[PDB]
Amino acid sequence: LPGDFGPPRGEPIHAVLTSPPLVPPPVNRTYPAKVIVELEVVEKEMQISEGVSYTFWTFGGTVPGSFIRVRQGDTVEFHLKNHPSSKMPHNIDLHGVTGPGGGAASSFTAPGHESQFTFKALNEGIYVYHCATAPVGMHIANGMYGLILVEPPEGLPKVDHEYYVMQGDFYTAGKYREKGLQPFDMEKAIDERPSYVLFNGAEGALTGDKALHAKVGETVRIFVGNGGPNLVSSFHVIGAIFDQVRYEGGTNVQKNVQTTLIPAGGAAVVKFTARVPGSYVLVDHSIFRAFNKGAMAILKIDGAENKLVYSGKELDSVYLGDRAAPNMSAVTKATQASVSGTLTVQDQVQAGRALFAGTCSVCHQGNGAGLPGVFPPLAKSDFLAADPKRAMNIVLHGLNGKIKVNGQEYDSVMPPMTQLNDDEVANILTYVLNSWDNPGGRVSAEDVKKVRAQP
Amino acid sequence: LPGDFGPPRGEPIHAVLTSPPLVPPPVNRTYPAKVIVELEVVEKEMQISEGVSYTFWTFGGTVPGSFIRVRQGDTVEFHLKNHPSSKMPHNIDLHGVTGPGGGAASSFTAPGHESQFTFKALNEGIYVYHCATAPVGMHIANGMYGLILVEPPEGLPKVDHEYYVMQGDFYTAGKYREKGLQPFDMEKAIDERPSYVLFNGAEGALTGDKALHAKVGETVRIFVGNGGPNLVSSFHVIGAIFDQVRYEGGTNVQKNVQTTLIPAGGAAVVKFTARVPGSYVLVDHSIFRAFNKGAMAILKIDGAENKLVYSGKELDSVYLGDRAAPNMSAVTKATQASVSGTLTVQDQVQAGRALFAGTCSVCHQGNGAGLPGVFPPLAKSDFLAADPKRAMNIVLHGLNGKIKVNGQEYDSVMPPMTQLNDDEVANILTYVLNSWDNPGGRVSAEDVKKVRAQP
Amino acid sequence: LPGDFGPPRGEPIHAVLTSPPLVPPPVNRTYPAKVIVELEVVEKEMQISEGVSYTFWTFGGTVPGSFIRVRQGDTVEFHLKNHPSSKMPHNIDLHGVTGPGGGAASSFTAPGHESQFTFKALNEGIYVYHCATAPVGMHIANGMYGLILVEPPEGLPKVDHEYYVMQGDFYTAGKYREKGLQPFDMEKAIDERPSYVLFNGAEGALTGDKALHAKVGETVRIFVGNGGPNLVSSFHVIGAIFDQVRYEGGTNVQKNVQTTLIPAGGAAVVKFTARVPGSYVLVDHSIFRAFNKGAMAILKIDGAENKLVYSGKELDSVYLGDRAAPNMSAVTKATQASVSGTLTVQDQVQAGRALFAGTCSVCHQGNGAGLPGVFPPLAKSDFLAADPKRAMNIVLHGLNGKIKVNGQEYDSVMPPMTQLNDDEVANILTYVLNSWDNPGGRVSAEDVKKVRAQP
Ligand code: HEC
Ligand code: HEC
Ligand code: HEC
Ligand SMILES: [Cu+2]
Ligand SMILES: [Cu+2]
Ligand SMILES: [Cu+2]
Repeated sequence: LPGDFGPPRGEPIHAVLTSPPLVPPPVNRTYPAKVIVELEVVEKEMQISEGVSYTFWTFGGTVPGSFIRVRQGDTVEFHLKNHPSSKMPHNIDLHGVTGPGGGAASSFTAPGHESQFTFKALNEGIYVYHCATAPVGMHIANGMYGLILVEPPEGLPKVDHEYYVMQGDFYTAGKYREKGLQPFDMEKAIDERPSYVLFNGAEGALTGDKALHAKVGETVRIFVGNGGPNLVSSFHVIGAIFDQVRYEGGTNVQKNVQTTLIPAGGAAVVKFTARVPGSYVLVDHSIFRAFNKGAMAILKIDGAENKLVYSGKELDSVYLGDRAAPNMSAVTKATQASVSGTLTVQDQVQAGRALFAGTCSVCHQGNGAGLPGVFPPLAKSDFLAADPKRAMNIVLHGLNGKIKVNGQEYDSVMPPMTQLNDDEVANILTYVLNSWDNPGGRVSAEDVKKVRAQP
Repeated sequence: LPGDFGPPRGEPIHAVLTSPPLVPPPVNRTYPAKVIVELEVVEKEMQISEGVSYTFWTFGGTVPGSFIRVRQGDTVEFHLKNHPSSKMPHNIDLHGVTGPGGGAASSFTAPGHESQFTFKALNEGIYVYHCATAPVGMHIANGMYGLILVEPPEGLPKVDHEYYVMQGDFYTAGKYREKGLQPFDMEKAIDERPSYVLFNGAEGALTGDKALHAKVGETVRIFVGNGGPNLVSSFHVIGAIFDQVRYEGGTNVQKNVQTTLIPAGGAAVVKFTARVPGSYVLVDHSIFRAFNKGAMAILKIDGAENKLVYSGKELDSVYLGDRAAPNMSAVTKATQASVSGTLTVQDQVQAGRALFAGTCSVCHQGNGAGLPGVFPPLAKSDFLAADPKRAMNIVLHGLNGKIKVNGQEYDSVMPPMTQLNDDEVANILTYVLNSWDNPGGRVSAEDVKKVRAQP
Repeated sequence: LPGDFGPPRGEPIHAVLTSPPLVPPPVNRTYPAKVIVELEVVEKEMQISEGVSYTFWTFGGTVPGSFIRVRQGDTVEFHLKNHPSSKMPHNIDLHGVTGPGGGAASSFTAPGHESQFTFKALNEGIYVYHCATAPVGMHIANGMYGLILVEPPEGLPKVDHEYYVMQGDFYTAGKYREKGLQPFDMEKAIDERPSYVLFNGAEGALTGDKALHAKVGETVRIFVGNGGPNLVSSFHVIGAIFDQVRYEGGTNVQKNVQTTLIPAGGAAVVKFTARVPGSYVLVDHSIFRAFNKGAMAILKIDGAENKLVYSGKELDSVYLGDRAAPNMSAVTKATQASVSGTLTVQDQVQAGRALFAGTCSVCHQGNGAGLPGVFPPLAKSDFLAADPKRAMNIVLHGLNGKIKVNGQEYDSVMPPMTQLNDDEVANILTYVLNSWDNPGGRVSAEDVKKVRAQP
């Protein structure tokens, strides 16, 4: 058979698995081994977005699952354990396995049990693994996917950094950024209408202070999976080009491309060389996914500028929106305080500050000053202070026509922003009221609910 | 011109067309010929799923249409006939034809008529053909697509088996598995929301006793089309790898890939080598299509196990669900009996048995025993017998919280299964009631309709 | 760095930009230059379809934006100006730029202002540029995308024609062909449900008298972009094959393919050789886009027939529908007349004539004669004249069963055509009434609204 280098030699190796976005070290090995893999399924609530909880089903406690790294020709003894707290049974299908179900039948595992099967890794490449338990779509949509790398016998070329990034589409009963513990929504899933499309299982998993890092000059390899369940990723890097893209274990390698399609359940290895400092955005270039549903990740490059290659500034909230900042933890706090019944004005102000970036500042500015005659000010705005209910209606329904603000005429259009949730509108408005010599006070989510319901 | 090998020589050849999943034999020919192709359009009702009828519009009585096999450089005389029973006019656009419409204008054919045009096959490759009659989307969605192979002059490499598989997306007024003659739904089609996504024009067309077959060691070529009309297939083989994938007549060939995107109206040739016995699943790896809408087909490999490559078991209902069995003909029977007004308890029991596999057995087991403390039993269940209306509500709406069943406490979650149709719920429950020393009786679809309608 | 050929030499060059579907001439240059690009954003209403207006946001007054053509190694000084009449701020992200945001942060530009940044063009290839201003999806969906070509240092191979074609998906509050100024619809956009999918920013932008042109024998290069924001194009040429397809600046080139996937925000260069005369259709082969939402463009080839390659006729309304004609300007006129309150019978007749092609003529014929016993006549139809309200209901709801028309029995099915708008139905019926010795008179959109509303 291809990839057959004999029986395993040396000692049995207990595989070291890593959580995203990190990868285990190169196998660095000239002989085939028996590799023992132990993976445990855990079902648990985590934050899919700030103040938004979801019950994930995970291989190893993360979405995506633990990264597994072996060598072509290895004999893999795969142990799957299903944690006693689990409610569902689970199993695994690994792409790149040669045999029925990729492991599915022999890895079937009830809560509190363990299963094992053995396989030879005949096929070199980067491969998706996922759960394979009826209803399969439900399991994958709850986060049951990861990557396994089968290295070529001589290993991969050395690089300065290796990272692990995995897209997934998610289906919540609530709309995007609607707070609370969100159930899985089977209707949306059957219709291929995700509420969130994410890298590494949460909004902002790889933005701000959780960005990936490298330096000018260094090479970076990214192992990129698409767990689906349903979407095909127009996978793209903003501001750069991939030196190489290779799908699965495929013999073809594409070079110098910026945009590449990754099928549902597909995987690729991309190589990137850092040339100038700043933030490079990994996105699904089906744009509403990247900018309205959470499908963005940051590779942040540090080092000397090169004005002869690029004279411009680092990314900011104009493009990246509220993810230009280090985090939006103020939103989490304000949500937790709402639940507990201890929500203060300052909680709301801090949450609104986080949310105002991009969403409002793109026209009104970060300091609320506007641009005279073009964008009216929110700083010390007579128009705002004059009527706070009207301000709620402007955010929800937009505004057009001639207005006067601080003694100057505006005649333009503010688009409606109806997708904002009640709490986001309330927090943003509360931030504005308490900034820039505005009169203070607060707007509550419940005030916004009433205005939204009014015909 | 390219692919020009002179005028046709020898005798005129009447092309031998085959129905899916089979392919005509290699042309096996060193000279260009005049090839006469006769294809007849037939409009007819067939089963798109068990007890679910659809009026298909077909090239040659099948979906996909008859496979056409010629040699590059051949002069093809194409005859299209539209059966007198047809209500619509039809025509053909063949990909790989050099000329306006791929044949569309000259092949326009009213019911009871015949058309012909001639073309030279300049372009080697595997190509989609489809109907090209306004409204074009309606025709293609009713099943009017197939494949034509233009062999290279020396022919393709010899293999042990050649098969013909074609994906399509379908748009019914009813939901998935909703019984009866289902009309075409233009709204769903415009929205790209298929109710079914199928290989070879029906659920289970290529599963169970209709699987494709080969033996360990043999090579298999599959001609894979995507008729659409709308979907792009993340085409994938579970448990194996494609040695080669080649799109259309393209010069590039990809090797050792498991997952490949096939555009709407695209076609590929995949090669597969059987290495270990068992069932290999062809799927659209946009998962809800493969596991909720019918997009799965089986290549079943027979021969000696090889425990050094793979130690595990054959696929079963955990992964494949109700398609692990040879067929679900009991469902067809129970549906026909409902229509006729002769539905017996045993009809329902047999239909429910077919439907219980995967759908319920994944947690409750095939024998209904459950797993003590984890999954409650349906076998001899006091809880079930205690209240059959409640059992209907559990299937539709799920169940959580503490319960007692046969003197043991359970505290878990059964997800709702609201996508099940009234008859499926009724048949499944009737099967359960009449198995495992349960008290018998029956649930009717109409009982389930009332429970579903209750607020 | 790669693509570094030294500092700019010679004189500064002011880049010549072209509107679609044309391309600037080859740079024809052996040395790196400083190239100055000046692009102005204009927001304006244009016809997205006949009698249907949309407020586009454009780079240079067109959708797609002005084509930019430079050489690898050039130093580009990019000036973006935002026209004083603009309501929104805008910026640019150019694919192929090496640096954060592809230009986004430094090109941020308020109405009435100008920005500039400089970059070196290190990466050869065809690249999308688009606006990058929060909310990014809204800007791109309003038409803010184009192509930039970075030529290899030796330039591209000479061809006879070079054209510029760009797909986009659009989201209107109204349905397809619903008349009036249509607002942008954020809900449809988030859901990836376009109302229109177009080449070059309008239905018929490249059909009829606006087709692209070449002659038998000539080679044609097309620069093909997919601006999205959301859709992946199954990009296909009907009746031909691409000699070459190359994505972005990629080293891989595919040859002899007819169907190719272009990611959202991707771009390709296709080469085509004209072999026989007639109309070749560029489509997104997700069929409902091409035939129900406007995703078709025509390359019309003139020259001698070659009956040995293809014996058939030129494309007509059977396949192309109402776009087989030179234009549908009568529809624009009738819509303008409705708005002004001067709509005459002849306005309606001419608009209905344009709309009847394909939509009705495929079965009833262009002369309304039908086919005796198979398709009943609309020419001098007693059945039509007998009841005009019934005729309205037939178009909206279809017709089946036995009928008699001009003394002959028909027993067939006319499908419903409910997606037709009130004005289209009214105009079509008014055309029929006033043709072929029918009794004349007229149907108004308001008559059709009442019939449509009746239960
Ligand atoms: C894309 C531009 C844009 C965005 C984004 C935007 N605005 Fe505005 N906003 C405007 C314009 C323009 C007006 C004035 C409209 C007119 O002339 O009729 C306006 C008016 C207003 C007003 C009333 C006038 C004033 O200055 O007091 C308020 C309050 C306001 N915006 C708040 C917000 C808030 C809060 C956000 C975000 C949640 C936001 N806007 C987002 C452009 C924008
Ligand atoms: C994924 C797991 C799973 C699937 C699939 C599933 N069940 Fe259950 N089912 C359970 C669990 C767990 C409970 C107990 C819930 C609790 O503890 O509150 C349950 C409870 C029930 C009960 C009530 C308790 C009993 O044992 O009598 C019935 C009846 C039942 N299921 C029938 C079905 C039927 C019929 C199907 C399929 C149509 C099905 N279930 C599918 C997990 C499942
Ligand atoms: C795909 C076929 C097809 C298309 C498209 C179609 N028709 Fe028909 N039409 C028919 C058939 C068949 C009947 C007769 C149905 C029957 O036998 O019950 C019919 C019947 C009618 C009738 C009533 C009988 C008569 O001859 O007067 C009218 C009026 C009519 N069509 C108008 C139209 C108009 C207007 C259009 C387009 C807007 C249209 N049809 C599109 C096939 C078609
Ligand atoms: Cu699972
Ligand atoms: Cu047809
Ligand atoms: Cu813009």
